[PDB]
Amino acid sequence: GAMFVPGPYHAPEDRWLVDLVRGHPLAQLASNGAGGAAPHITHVPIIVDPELDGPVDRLVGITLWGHMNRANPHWAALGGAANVVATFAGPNAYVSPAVYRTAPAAPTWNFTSVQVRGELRKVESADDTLATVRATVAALESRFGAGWDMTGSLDYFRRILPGVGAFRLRVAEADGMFKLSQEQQPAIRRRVRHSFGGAEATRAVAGLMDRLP
Amino acid sequence: MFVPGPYHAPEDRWLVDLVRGHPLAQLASNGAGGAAPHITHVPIIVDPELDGPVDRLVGITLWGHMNRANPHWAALGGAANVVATFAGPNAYVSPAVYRTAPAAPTWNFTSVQVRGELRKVESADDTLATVRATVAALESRFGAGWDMTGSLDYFRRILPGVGAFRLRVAEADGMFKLSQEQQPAIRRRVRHSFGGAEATRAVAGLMDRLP
Ligand code: HEM
Ligand code: HEM
Ligand SMILES: N[C@@H](CCCNO)C(=O)O
Repeated sequence: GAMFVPGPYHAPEDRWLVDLVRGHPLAQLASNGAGGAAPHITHVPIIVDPELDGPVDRLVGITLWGHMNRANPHWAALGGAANVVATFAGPNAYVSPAVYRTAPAAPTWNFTSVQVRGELRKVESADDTLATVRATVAALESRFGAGWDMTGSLDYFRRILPGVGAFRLRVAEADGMFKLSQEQQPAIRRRVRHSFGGAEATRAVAGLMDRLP
Repeated sequence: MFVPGPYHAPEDRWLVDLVRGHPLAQLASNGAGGAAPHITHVPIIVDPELDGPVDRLVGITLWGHMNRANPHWAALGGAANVVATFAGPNAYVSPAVYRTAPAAPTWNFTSVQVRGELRKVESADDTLATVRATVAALESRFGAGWDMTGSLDYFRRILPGVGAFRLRVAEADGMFKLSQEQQPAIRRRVRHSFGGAEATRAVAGLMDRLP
């Protein structure tokens, strides 16, 4: 694959990858830099095709929707059909060997990531640009927000729309890192799960550890 | 890295503070033949031999490692121009918090992007120096007083799989997107709403520290 994920760190099910994309829509969008420059990286909001009905169990084959600032050089750098990766970063925590209570050991960092790759297609119609930002509000306000109603701002969205660079990303490949102590003996994995259960900052990691088979 | 004027850190030390607080970077390099970039989550620290306040990232060497069997290691080759992105506290901003109209939602977030040449460490001594300073820095900040002494032999036994590296920072940019574009009373309402739950207090924390 285009992402290195050791055997024990594969998600139980394809659905875990879709879940992380929905949970952490603020992706890092990467494309090659010009003439041996470092990749361009932009934090961009990205959602699953809102027109999708049926349960979404796999990212491969679906289109993702996103936007960025047109004034961002990254926008002009993407040219035409640019091959890109968007990386989505889920729950994560430092793992002290103190938690293991074993010797010898080394520390690690438990973390979740999804990398999707395919060709970014820019949206140049204002109708499709407006669809992108309205679809994003509907998906993010419901999951992360405080019941705000976009209705009073629909004209405003249109009155500020030129700055938006909207895009579509057909997922050619999807890889998921779920690094959640699978490499450890079960009694040690229990100790990490129970440690992470004891603080809010680490509880989401404990929640994924608890759903592993 | 594109950073709008209002989202610049007040001081260079904020970029250093974010790197220190958020060491699991996304290391990116160019994909061969117009392919998408390679991306690896790697632990990166400030040069542990820097004694005295580290105020600026430009001019300084970052230490990291990854898996040698990771194909990203082979694709780096020697003298690759890389970006390492550190991601700090972040929270979705509901315009319900603004109590104004009209409005659009955003996402407050912190990133540091560093760029320069990645040099691969080959030296056994420099490779073991890298994972021990990584234990020293991260266990201090994130750990529970764990003593690596009893495990140094074990470090040495697994060391051959370590691909350790040095990143000379040529460029460092920091996004501190923290509602600075909003009027003062709105920034105040946002900071207040983030104050009252753990998921968001770290963002309220940085919004406090803005002048
Ligand atoms: C619903 C959640 C939303 C989030 C999380 C969000 C996030 C972002 C981010 C991170 C950028 C900067 C990308 C870059 O650096 O290149 C951006 C740019 C932009 N967004 Fe959105 N966005 C949202 C909704 C909207 C809506 C509803 C509008 C309405 C038109 C909008 C208009 C813009 C504009 C004009 C820009 C260009 C830069 C600027 O003028 O601020 N956004 N958005
Ligand atoms: C203290 C915190 C540490 C963290 C957060 C950490 C993190 C990581 C990560 C994320 C990778 C995978 C990179 C990739 O996917 O290519 C990795 C690989 C590796 N690290 Fe570390 N590391 C730490 C300390 C150490 C220590 C002390 C050793 C001792 C020798 C070590 C040995 C390795 C080895 C051998 C690999 C190759 C991957 C493997 O064998 O699974 N690490 N490390
Ligand atoms: N994967 C290692 C952990 C050491 C730090 N990172 O590799 C191991 O279990 O040997």
